[PDB]
Amino acid sequence: KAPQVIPKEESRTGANKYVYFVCNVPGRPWVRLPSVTPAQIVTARKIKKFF
Amino acid sequence: LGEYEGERNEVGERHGHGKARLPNGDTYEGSYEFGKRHGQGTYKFKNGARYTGDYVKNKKHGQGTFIYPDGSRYEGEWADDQRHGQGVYYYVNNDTYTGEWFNHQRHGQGTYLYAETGSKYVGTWVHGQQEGAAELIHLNHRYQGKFMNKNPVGPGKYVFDIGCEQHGEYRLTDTERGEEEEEEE
Repeated sequence: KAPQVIPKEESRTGANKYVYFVCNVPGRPWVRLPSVTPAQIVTARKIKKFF
Repeated sequence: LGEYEGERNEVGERHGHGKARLPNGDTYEGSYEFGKRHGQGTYKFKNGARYTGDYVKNKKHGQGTFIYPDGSRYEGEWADDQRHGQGVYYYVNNDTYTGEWFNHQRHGQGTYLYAETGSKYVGTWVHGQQEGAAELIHLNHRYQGKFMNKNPVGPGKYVFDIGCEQHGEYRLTDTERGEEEEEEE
């Protein structure tokens, strides 16, 4: 009896309105950050971990 | 009116082995004492549930397996009073309990696997709810405290696979208050 997975919102009217590029030191190539899934927000909000 | 097979006395006391159908519609297999059942056998319910076991005195007994109507399953030892000891149960949502048993409820030392997360509980049980002298096992966390109905309580501590040990106080039902002790291992 697995739970119903909530689908991601690839549309620009959701959490993925803005693409995000992450770089570690300037000059290094920019890393295309992935998109949001609601599973990746909740229960991911409950965890709290250093980068 | 049911029907039966296997050897029997002239009176009608079965003492052989074979299949059988009961008056209330369900079928089974097994051996026979003179007017009673024993042996490995297999039971089949109308609802699809099944039981294999010792069947001592026509009662749920011995090492065996029971498949319940809801898809959940058991393997382990049974006795006349739904007793006891080592066994394993698998739940409808792939979670698994492995440990001691008593009167069909979880009792004593045992392990419960949270298959959705992969974490495990390991501790004492009574009548199904949780108790202290227990240990949750997460991917990197270990508590190592006390429990009450369902939630942790009391002067427990969180142990980590880094070389640290954090003490705590679950003063409220689901909130921890921490102490200054962060000692190694």
